[PDB]
Amino acid sequence: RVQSGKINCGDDAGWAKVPSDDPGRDNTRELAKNITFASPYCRPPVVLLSITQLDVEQSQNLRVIARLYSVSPTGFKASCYTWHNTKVYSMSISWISIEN
Amino acid sequence: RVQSGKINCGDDAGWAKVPSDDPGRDNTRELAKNITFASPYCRPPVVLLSITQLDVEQSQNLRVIARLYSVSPTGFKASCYTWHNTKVYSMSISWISIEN
Amino acid sequence: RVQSGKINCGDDAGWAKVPSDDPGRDNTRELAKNITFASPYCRPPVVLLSITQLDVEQSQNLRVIARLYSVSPTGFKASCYTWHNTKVYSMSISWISIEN
Amino acid sequence: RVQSGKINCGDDAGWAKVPSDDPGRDNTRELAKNITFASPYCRPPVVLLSITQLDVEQSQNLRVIARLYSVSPTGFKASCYTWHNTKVYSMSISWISIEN
Amino acid sequence: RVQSGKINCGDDAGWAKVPSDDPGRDNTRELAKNITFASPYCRPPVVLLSITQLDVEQSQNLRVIARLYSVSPTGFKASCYTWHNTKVYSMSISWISIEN
Amino acid sequence: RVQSGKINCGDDAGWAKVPSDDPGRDNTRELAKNITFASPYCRPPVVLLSITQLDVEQSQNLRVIARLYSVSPTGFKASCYTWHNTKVYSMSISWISIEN
Ligand SMILES: *[C@@H]1O[C@H](CO)[C@@H](O)[C@H](O)[C@H]1NC(C)=O
Ligand SMILES: *[C@@H]1O[C@H](CO)[C@@H](O)[C@H](O)[C@H]1NC(C)=O
Ligand SMILES: *[C@@H]1O[C@H](CO)[C@@H](O)[C@H](O)[C@H]1NC(C)=O
Ligand SMILES: *[C@@H]1O[C@H](CO)[C@@H](O)[C@H](O)[C@H]1NC(C)=O
Ligand SMILES: *[C@@H]1O[C@H](CO)[C@@H](O)[C@H](O)[C@H]1NC(C)=O
Ligand SMILES: *[C@@H]1O[C@H](CO)[C@@H](O)[C@H](O)[C@H]1NC(C)=O
Repeated sequence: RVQSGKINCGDDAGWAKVPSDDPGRDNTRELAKNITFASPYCRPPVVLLSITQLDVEQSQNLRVIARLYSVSPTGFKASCYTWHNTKVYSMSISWISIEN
Repeated sequence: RVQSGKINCGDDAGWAKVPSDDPGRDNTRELAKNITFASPYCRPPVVLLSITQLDVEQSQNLRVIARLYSVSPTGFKASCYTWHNTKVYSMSISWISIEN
Repeated sequence: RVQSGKINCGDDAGWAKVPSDDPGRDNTRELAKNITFASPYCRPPVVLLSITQLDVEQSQNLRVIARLYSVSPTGFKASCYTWHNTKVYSMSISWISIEN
Repeated sequence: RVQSGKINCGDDAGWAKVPSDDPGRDNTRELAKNITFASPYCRPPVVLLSITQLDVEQSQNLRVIARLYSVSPTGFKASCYTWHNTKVYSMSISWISIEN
Repeated sequence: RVQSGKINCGDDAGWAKVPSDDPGRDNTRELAKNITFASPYCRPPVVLLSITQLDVEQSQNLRVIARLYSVSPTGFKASCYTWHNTKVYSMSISWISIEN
Repeated sequence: RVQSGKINCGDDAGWAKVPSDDPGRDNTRELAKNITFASPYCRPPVVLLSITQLDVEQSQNLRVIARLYSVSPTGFKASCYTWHNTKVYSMSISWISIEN
């Protein structure tokens, strides 16, 4: 079974401030999302994330991650993640899931 | 059946101006492509797009999309998509296709 | 069989200078990596690369590739690839592999 | 996609006399059936036949075939086949179908 | 996931008498077995039964079934089934299971 | 990958006498065959045997096996197997093979 989707994170004004887990990064923000598979798997599927949209301010550095936290049989937690003085106007992450 | 490929869009001087479908975007351009599968599927495969190359002018904002329009059993329409005063010297999109 | 992973290339000070294979590019650098599949395939799997992290200096152009050189049944060679006066502080490439 | 089923041919009084295609066999009879897959394939599936029931007269020889004539993407023609003075009171053929 | 196996029912002296569920059959006996998959499925697999061994008394009729009662994700109930004055010295049933 | 086939053993006059491996059986004969897959597997496929043809003398007992000896990635050894005073005029074994 193979399922796909898209996560439009949008502007980072709507993102939440989260506490840094990398000592070299501060002001870490993130639009986290809990995606739920249409047809649940039984064993957690292999998931790939892909950044398919980007709108980032040119005066400051491009700092972006498409972070994949975890994958259960039922869904997964992933996020658009930026930090420092980066400004993200728009970030979308397409994803895919395959059983095994 | 799993098939893969790469779409080298190149410079955006060669891209076509297309009419905006987002009210907040103007001067929308796009290198659209109609990809045809080597071995045709019968049911449309799940397709994932991935931006694997980028060459973008630093003086203006990074505005890029890897837009996936549609997927038939026989192929798919996707594009490199930029807008406003963004300059893209180079954009390649790797893709993958899986039956179900 | 489906396998996944992540290649953290990091800062490009640690990358090697490699000779250009594109006449229009100079000062080409690259963090090449030889990934080996946990469970070896017998026929080379289809592999997709995806840039899931980016930290790039804003004063100079964003020049990055997620280059996929080759794929054997046993593994694959891929790299984070930049050139000219681009500065990459961070680049991670998530990948996926599927038999056929 | 994998589909299964069962073909209860029953008594051979209800079977049709068909013309022999083997010179050494006469009085060839056969309960032919045209099975149609619930979910049609696109490429013809590999089909296996299996005799899972038998009720045959002991005074004469056991002559039975589970003959698989053809396989389209949409279904298949198979039959319970006996000949000479064999008497079949009952013959069921379970089958399986797999894409490829 | 595909799993296989074999059910040696042996002599029908060791089989249990079970009550007939077909009005035209009496003295119905059966060696029922509850098979459990090594690697459990999550959705019940499609199962095919196949009689791969037979030792039957020639003075009386060949009456045998390879009956497939049910299939759960975890296993299945099947049996060697005979009736009337048939004598089975030996009956083995090979089986196969496939997810979907 | 799924492959199928048929093994027509024919008359048991052409079968070889082989030494018994069951103490209760004598005069054991067998038409052994070494089948080779058209498209070789890499891991040995799961193989199911099925008797789809039978022509057996009624005056003596039906003693038949569809014996599956071994399965390599490249093929398999199986046989039509009878013993004692059983006479087999005809025995065909259909088979199927699936990767995993
Ligand atoms: C989904 O995400 C939210 C937000 O972080 C979290 O609180 C919740 O526990 C997640 N769901 C699961 C399955 O844990
Ligand atoms: C492929 O793309 C072109 C350009 O947009 C379009 O005109 C054509 O209709 C497309 N093909 C299909 C299958 O519609
Ligand atoms: C893996 O990468 C290294 C570095 O480029 C290379 O020398 C080596 O030959 C590669 N391994 C294989 C399988 O060729
Ligand atoms: C199905 O079987 C019948 C009976 O032999 C035959 O006439 C018919 O043509 C078959 N259908 C197809 C698909 O040809
Ligand atoms: C397995 O078979 C036995 C014997 O008929 C039966 O009692 C038991 O309930 C079966 N197990 C399941 C899963 O029901
Ligand atoms: C195939 O069968 C023959 C006859 O028994 C045997 O001699 C031969 O060794 C077999 N081939 C393999 C792969 O061992």
